Amino acid sequence: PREIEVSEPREVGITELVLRDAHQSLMATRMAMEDMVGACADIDAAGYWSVECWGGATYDSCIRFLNEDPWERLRTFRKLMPNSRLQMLLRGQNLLGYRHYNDEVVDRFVDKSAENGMDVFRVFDAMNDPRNMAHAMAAVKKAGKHAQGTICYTISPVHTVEGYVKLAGQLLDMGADSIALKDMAALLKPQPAYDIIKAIKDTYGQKTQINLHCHSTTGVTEVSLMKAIEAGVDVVDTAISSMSLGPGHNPTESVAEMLEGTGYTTNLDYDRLHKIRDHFKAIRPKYKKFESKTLVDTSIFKSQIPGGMLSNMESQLRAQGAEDKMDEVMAEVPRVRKAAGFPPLVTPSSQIVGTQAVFNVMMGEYKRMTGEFADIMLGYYGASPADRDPKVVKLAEEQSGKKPITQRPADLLPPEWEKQSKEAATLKGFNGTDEDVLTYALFPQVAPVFFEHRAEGPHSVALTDAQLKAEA
Amino acid sequence: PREIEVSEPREVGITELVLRDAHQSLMATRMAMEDMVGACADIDAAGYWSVECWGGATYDSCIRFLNEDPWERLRTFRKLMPNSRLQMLLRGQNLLGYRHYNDEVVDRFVDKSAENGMDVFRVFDAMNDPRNMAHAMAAVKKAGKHAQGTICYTISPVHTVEGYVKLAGQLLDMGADSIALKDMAALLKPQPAYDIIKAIKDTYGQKTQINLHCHSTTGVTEVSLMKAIEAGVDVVDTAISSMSLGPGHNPTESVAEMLEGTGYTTNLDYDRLHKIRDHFKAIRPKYKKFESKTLVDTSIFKSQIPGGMLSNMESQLRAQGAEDKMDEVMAEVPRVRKAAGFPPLVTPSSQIVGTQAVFNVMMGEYKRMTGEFADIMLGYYGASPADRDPKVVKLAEEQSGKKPITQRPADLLPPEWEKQSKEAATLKGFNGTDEDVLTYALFPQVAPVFFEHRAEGPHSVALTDAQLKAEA
Ligand SMILES: O=C([O-])CC(=O)C(=O)O
Ligand SMILES: O=C([O-])CC(=O)C(=O)O
Ligand SMILES: [Co+2]
Ligand SMILES: [Co+2]
Repeated sequence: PREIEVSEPREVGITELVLRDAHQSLMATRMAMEDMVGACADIDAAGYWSVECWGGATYDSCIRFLNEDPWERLRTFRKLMPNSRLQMLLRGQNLLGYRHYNDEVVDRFVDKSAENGMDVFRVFDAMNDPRNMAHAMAAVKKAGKHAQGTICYTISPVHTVEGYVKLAGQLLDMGADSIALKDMAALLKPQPAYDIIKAIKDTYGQKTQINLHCHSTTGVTEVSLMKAIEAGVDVVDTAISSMSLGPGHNPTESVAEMLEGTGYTTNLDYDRLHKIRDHFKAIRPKYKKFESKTLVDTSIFKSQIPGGMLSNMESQLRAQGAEDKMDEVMAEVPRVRKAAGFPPLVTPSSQIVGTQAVFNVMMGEYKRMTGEFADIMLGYYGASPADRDPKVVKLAEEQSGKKPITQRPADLLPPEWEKQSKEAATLKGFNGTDEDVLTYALFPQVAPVFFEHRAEGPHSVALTDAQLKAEA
Repeated sequence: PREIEVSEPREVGITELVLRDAHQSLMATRMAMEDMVGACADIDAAGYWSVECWGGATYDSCIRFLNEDPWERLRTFRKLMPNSRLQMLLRGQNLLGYRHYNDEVVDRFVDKSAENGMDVFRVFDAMNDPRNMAHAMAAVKKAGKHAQGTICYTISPVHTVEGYVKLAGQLLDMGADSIALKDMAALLKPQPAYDIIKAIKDTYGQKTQINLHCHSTTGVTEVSLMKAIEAGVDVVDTAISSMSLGPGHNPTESVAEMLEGTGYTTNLDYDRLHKIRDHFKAIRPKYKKFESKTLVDTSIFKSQIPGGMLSNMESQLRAQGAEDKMDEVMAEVPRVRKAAGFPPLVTPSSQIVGTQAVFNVMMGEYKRMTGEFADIMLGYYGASPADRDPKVVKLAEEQSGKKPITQRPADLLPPEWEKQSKEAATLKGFNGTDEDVLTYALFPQVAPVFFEHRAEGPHSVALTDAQLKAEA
């Protein structure tokens, strides 16, 4: 009489990702604001637990490609979806930028984000070092908003159910209002989803709120959602059907429909979901120039290498003739990752390990380390899940003259707001707001250009209706 | 302490659909034989329970568009995959044709199919009338092959778990070597999958072999596969990852990977699966002119109308100006189906009900019934799941002068082989084989043209490598 224990019948919450992660994963975050607003009213009345609509790569995209002010995008969504819990993805001490910042910047950014309407802050760190998440978290609590501590899921010799339960505890210990299990690479299998979700519930209590974010890259995560729901998961993330699958996510409608008769239910307005879906089915074709060309890829389960990392390393060897050695790089990546203490292979970690793998294949084993890689071995990105190869660490120290550190990298950073402020105020177009100063601090190289063109209004790099017909 | 009982740890069998249903669902059965053979050796060594590679719409496609002889395709697959159980889809008394045939034709077709290498015959009837399946089944047993009785899954007021358990019993009663639950529209939800699968096991025994065939049209069937496996399902059908999803099926690799740690396992050679996958990833782009443009559609759960039926009805109103009334037709379909005794909405049933719905919207309620629709109401397609509206039946009788029948439609059919033989032998190109006579009997209108051009060899209607680059 073999049996599985499942959570008591209950309503499961849904977080819609169409406005942020979905298009970031499917069309390089190129989705224009004018192609989104027409769906806000319906999304707002759909019945979602939260609506992910800011953060992640959208800040960069807004200013770099769309000549759009992120803060204006945030203000508009807040206005167009007044009844909803807006959600964002924030990479801890890196905020939405390229480097860790002094705490005062984190304070400023979070504060201005809450001030403009952000309700739920999913804070995460690419290395999974809770220290890098600690200040952002506190900042979110101070603004009286929902702080969601993030655990980046991954598979490696050092990652275990126990290790994740511990990390969860650390997150709760720093005031997490909830825990997000983030599986960007779709590495979370069904059984593991059930065990981890249950392990955390059994350990910290049923009251412990867990939100599961799984991409559908590998094709197995929708089954993992079911198992997570049986393990008692509180909220799962999805993407409206016309903007789903591939490197994207599981379909909202599908996740809602698959529960009928299980005892579990979602409570989303199906007719509203249908409008949201059609809205995007009409719009999506315009972005064909940015679609990925693969729907299902399970290779990562064996290679441990994500595609977005795979193609990139290829473009390096290809644009360097040694495109044949792609098999030697494939074998080198694991070794480099291990040397780095097995960090989750997500941006930036992924790029760093990828590029470094290429070097060891060509110029020889760590004969020359990038500055970024050296910074990882030396601790400037924080602590790794496992201890790093002391030998490779030493080399790094001998190739950069930098001294190893083991404490939160932000502890060494000096106040910078005043400096950033003065510098931003010298740029043509600057409007005086901290918002603008933050844009400059997060993107020194783009802020100037953006500030000068912003008055032109946001644009779109998607095909026009004209262009669509003119092709077909 | 809520709990679910799951089957004992065990190996689950997999049936690969890439060679038949996958391309029929994703690229209108246009897949050229030369684009397939290069994958046979690997598919043969993959470890699948069976390989669906013939039947369904491939016969028609081979002779109508590819100038290819189906029997030659069957002989080649048999040769290229000597170690595998080949499988086919056969629509009962209709064989792979357009009408029910006299038993002697069924005998001839099945016999020649086994003779040329077919091992597993999935026999099914669009109305789910076991009588229409009875003779084909027996014929398969006589050839000493595996007879798989099919239950076309659907949702309707008359379809219940009990109703399916009964149908299963009828299938076993006529010698079924196994039962196939076929969900062409991806209507099978997780709970129902578990209940039905278990209901049949609990009722006829664990020894009862059940094979589940779910399309991924609605996005919920991979979760249903898991539940079916927990309910004890023996074999599930999948499509190699590069030829999956959409109106197609769940990914083979994904289904294999999602089981890790559950106690269940598949035993497929992952490296072989990888070659099969790459083989088709390279080839698939050439068929872009035949792809569907939707990946996930849950609308059918509310409308009860499949897309392939939906678009067709639209092309009727569109090519007739009354494209506005598409909402009136949408409401009429349910009514017509009910009148017909709720048959599963799969070909031919779907087309018949669709077209008839259009008429009632225009010319008025059954003011004019098609001959096909009249035949359904009158019983010439067999028995319906539920009793048909006696009023609509009467009308049919008064608009066709045909008398209602309730017995197996084939009971009225006269011997025809001799007739078909003589007629086929008058065509230029005819080679004398029963195989050819069968081609003529199944496709009177095409056989002549095919026989005349066959010597040219099979062709492809897919883009060429040249054409691909010349576009991109
Ligand atoms: O999928 C995620 O949540 C991770 C993400 O977008 C990012 O790295 O910016
Ligand atoms: O999916 C199925 O098995 C049904 C099918 O192909 C057909 O109607 O020819
Ligand atoms: Co994501
Ligand atoms: Co099918």
